[PDB]
Amino acid sequence: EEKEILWNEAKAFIAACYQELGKAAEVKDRLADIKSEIDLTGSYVHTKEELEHGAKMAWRNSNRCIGRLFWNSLNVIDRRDVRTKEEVRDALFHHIETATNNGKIRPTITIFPPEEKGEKQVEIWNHQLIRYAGYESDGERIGDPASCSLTAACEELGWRGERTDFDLLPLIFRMKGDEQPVWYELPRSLVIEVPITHPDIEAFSDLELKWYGVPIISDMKLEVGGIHYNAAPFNGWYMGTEIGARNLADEKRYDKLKKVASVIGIAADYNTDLWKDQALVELNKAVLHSYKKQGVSIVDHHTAASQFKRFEEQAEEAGRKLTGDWTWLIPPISPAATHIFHRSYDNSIVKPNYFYQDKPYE
Amino acid sequence: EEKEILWNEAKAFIAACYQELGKAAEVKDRLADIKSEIDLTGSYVHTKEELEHGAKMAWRNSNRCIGRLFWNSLNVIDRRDVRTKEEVRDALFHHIETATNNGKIRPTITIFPPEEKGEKQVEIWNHQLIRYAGYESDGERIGDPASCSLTAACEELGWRGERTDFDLLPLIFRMKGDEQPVWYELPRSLVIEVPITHPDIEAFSDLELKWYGVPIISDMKLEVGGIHYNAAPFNGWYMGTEIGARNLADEKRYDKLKKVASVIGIAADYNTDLWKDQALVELNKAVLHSYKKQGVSIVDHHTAASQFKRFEEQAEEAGRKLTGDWTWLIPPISPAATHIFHRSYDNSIVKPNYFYQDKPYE
Ligand code: HEM
Ligand code: HEM
Ligand SMILES: N=C(Nc1cccc(COC[C@@H]2C[C@H](OCc3cccc(NC(=N)c4cccs4)c3)CN2)c1)c1cccs1
Ligand SMILES: N=C(Nc1cccc(COC[C@@H]2C[C@H](OCc3cccc(NC(=N)c4cccs4)c3)CN2)c1)c1cccs1
Ligand SMILES: C[C@H](O)[C@H](O)[C@H]1CNc2nc(N)[nH]c(=O)c2N1
Ligand SMILES: C[C@H](O)[C@H](O)[C@H]1CNc2nc(N)[nH]c(=O)c2N1
Ligand SMILES: [Cl-]
Ligand SMILES: [Cl-]
Repeated sequence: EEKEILWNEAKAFIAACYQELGKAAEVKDRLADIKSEIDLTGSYVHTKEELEHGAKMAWRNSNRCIGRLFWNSLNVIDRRDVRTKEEVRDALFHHIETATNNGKIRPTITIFPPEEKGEKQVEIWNHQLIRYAGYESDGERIGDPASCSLTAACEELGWRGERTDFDLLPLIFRMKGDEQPVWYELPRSLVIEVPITHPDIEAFSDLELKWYGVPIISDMKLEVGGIHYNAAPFNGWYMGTEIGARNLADEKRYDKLKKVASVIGIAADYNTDLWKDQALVELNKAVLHSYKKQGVSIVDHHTAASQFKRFEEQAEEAGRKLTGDWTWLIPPISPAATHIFHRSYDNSIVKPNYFYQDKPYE
Repeated sequence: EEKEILWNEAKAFIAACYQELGKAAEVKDRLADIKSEIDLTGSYVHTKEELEHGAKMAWRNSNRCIGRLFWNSLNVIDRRDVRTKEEVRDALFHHIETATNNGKIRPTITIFPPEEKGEKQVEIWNHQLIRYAGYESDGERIGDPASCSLTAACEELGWRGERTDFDLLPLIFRMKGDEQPVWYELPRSLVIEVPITHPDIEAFSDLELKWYGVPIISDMKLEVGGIHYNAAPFNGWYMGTEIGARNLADEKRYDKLKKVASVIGIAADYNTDLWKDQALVELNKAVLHSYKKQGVSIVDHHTAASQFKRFEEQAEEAGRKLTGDWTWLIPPISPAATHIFHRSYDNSIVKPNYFYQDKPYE
């Protein structure tokens, strides 16, 4: 079954991919080569063109992603050649620097060797390459609560955080053949961060909030024609609400709304005052203003939705079915002000795609 | 099949209902009576206790309703005795007055005779008993665009609106046996309306916005143990966002956000300014403030969600499965600030329940 699952996926992927690249005539021979290779080796190797286009199709099929208009401009870095942890580390450093691009963020994915027989060659522990640590002890909470378990795992391995609210977690990954992951401190010169200020409320800086410029998801498996790239970190730029309405606002994250209410000079006493809503809007305004002021790429939820509308129109024009997850596409600030809220989406899963996988710790 | 569908529903309803009312011992005899009656007459008649509890269970099972905590306090008016249009009209007038209760709104349902063989005894045309007319002609738009088709149907029948933006539609319904519905102008003394002002922005009154106090849904079918009450208008009080974030804000409704932006003194030029979001919050603040100031019942979305949490806890304690429609339960303003956004709901349909039915015009 396992080898048969592989061939079926390979057949479906190669037809669709070559069809899109105008290479339909080459499908027959390529499929022949692939079948022999699966018979001989138990797997097959993608061409660079297949791998690149596979990564792009996977983004295009990501139901939960509002940013999909730009799927075809994904920058694909092929690192299937990596064999050592120094090579992994340096490829990750390189991804951070080239994706960041001095603030003009380039959507990028770095693809490491795929799983062999469900056996990982490189097992990444970080949820994102750049992420803040989190600590909870004796009632005391510091940093990002969502990082508590990885943070504890890093410290078990000899790392120590400074216990500010914004400690950068080190990169941490394990190589096939090692019992323990290794970790490396992020060079601060690689990491752009944005202090959060407000366009007209001077006191807002008293909160001393910041966030990192580039979100680089490093814990998802990219699947392309039956090949499982468990290690394939990718980035885009942020939609403002991810930071203002969730990372900084959620009670189980940085939980800043009451503090926001205070500095913008409103009472946080009555539900009917909609103080949480007002705080959310001002904090979200501050986040967009701060990123733009620093020349770091970001998109507001209105502009992102307008772009997504164009993505929908583009799918229809190309004769491709559109899939989407309504519950994730709607922004968490004023969702009914976007077209998304007022229509429905087929949440069917199409491959290539990005998938969750179990974490290697806990 | 039709008669068999009826008996199966009746059996399931009577068991559950009597079980809830501690009347389990009486199920056997009641079921016997019902079966004879279905055999003799092709239907059966609910007792007042069944009818009342059925209407309450139906509210409790309404997946899309955030207000369900108070299901058991529904005030049920039994008007199965109605035979004339004067009786219908007067029952509807009475419902408006007793539900409104000088502003201390009482959740109420008035239940008219049920369908016989899919044949309606009373066919209500209004979507709500109190609702504003809408007009579109020669590019000119007046009133509520969502009322355009019923408004045109009323005017075909000799009604004429004044063409303000807030014309009250007349009650309009048809009796079994008549080819044409009748219509009656709402007595203005029955209708509470709330002018929309803002707690600290004096200029907000320049917009001259208002809304009616009591939403009375008059176009849904109540189904209880296989009996179809197509005409059974019900009301609660408003959640503020229904008015501030949708009725007054949607582009295809009153579309007031740009005008709101102007009176609150902000530019409506840049998506990144989140002017729509800020306008939404201030308009929603104004709506809550205005209702409270006038002593008309209303709930904000934070308080409603907290109540809904208690409803969830209550279902669990009672050993009842909870059903819900996540996409409707989340409020359209700051949904991620409520617990609802962060969990999921089983959207299974349980009866008794309220259902859509085709409109009798167009
Ligand atoms: C170019 C700018 C992009 C923007 C503004 C954007 C925006 C978003 C947002 C707001 C989410 C929801 C995340 C959350 O609520 O936590 C999301 C989800 C997602 N995006 Fe994008 N995205 C972009 C680029 C990309 C790229 C380059 C990829 C991969 C090649 C990608 C794949 C995904 C996936 C897989 C998810 C779902 C993650 C999950 O299920 O947990 N996106 N995107
Ligand atoms: C007591 C105060 C109540 C509040 C605050 C409340 C709140 C709400 C809200 C906000 C909605 C969504 C409506 C929309 O977006 O257009 C809703 C839907 C609904 N409510 Fe309630 N509700 C209340 C009482 C009731 C009562 C008394 C009933 C019937 C006995 C009821 C049955 C429903 C139904 C059937 C829907 C769904 C309508 C549809 O599918 O279109 N609710 N409720
Ligand atoms: N357990 C792990 N990670 C982990 C640890 C703690 C918490 C979480 C929560 O993650 C699950 C969901 C997944 C989701 O993650 C954040 C996310 C996902 C996708 C896009 C974006 N935002 C962007 N603008 C972009 C980023 C990249 C391109 S665009 C953010 C929220 N939350 C995961 C694993 C490590 C290794 C394997 S699994
Ligand atoms: N076509 C008809 N009506 C009609 C006409 C124009 C537009 C619409 C749109 O209606 C569909 C959905 C249905 C939904 O209606 C508004 C609504 C439904 C339920 C609760 C509330 N809000 C409340 N707080 C409460 C009211 C009562 C108790 S709590 C509001 C929105 N929109 C219907 C019909 C007339 C007769 C039979 S069908
Ligand atoms: C339970 C619910 O499905 C869950 O909280 C989802 C809702 N929609 C979301 N949408 C986005 N974009 N991001 C999220 O983390 C979530 N959380
Ligand atoms: C298409 C989408 O399902 C639709 O616009 C829904 C979304 N959720 C909603 N939720 C509520 N409460 N009311 C609505 O009218 C809608 N509209
Ligand atoms: Cl994030
Ligand atoms: Cl309404």
